[PDB]
Amino acid sequence: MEGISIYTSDNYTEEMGSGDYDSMKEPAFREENANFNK
Amino acid sequence: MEGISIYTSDNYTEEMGSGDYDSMKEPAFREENANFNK
Amino acid sequence: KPVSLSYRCPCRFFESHVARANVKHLKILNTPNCACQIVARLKNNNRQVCIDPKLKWIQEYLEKCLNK
Amino acid sequence: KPVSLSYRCPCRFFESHVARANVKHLKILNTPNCACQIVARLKNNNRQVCIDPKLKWIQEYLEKCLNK
Repeated sequence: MEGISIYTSDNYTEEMGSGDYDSMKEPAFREENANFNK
Repeated sequence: MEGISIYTSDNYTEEMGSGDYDSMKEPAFREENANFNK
Repeated sequence: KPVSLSYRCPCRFFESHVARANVKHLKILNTPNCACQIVARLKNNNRQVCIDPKLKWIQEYLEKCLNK
Repeated sequence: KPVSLSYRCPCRFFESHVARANVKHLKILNTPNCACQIVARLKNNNRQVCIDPKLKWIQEYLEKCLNK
């Protein structure tokens, strides 16, 4: 697991737009609905 | 998976590279060994 | 641009229920302050949303590029 | 400019041994004729390299970002 090892990243920019589509929730991990898409 | 469909990953303009360091292998899934640096 | 040392993230806020079918790509930056930060830009030419790395579609996305 | 879209993969080659400490971030796109497309920009302009989704640290990178 070296994928957690921090690399030097700063002075870079990405502009915050807006928290819009829910914007504060987290995983249900797997399938939420078996099959009721219709 | 929920996302099997492809998106339009087009409109991308960089300076495409080629084989550099290695460029042709496969994973070991996870770990080459569970952290054997010491 | 010389990358300096400070606990900051590109996006400080995350979008959540965005459409996986409406995004073109993801861009991931793991910065010391944030778990994992993903930035996605919508199709055609629309807004850019920064996504939570734990979104279900992201759960699908990462795991599928990994193992399937 | 109009959206003249085509079905293309950004990069054609992938790097399976790039230094995780030498890269700053990952750019991930799902391509039509390519499995998973990841490209990364190194610290300063050495060159930007295209990354192998099958790369060891990429495996660990994605895997951990799923929850940590």
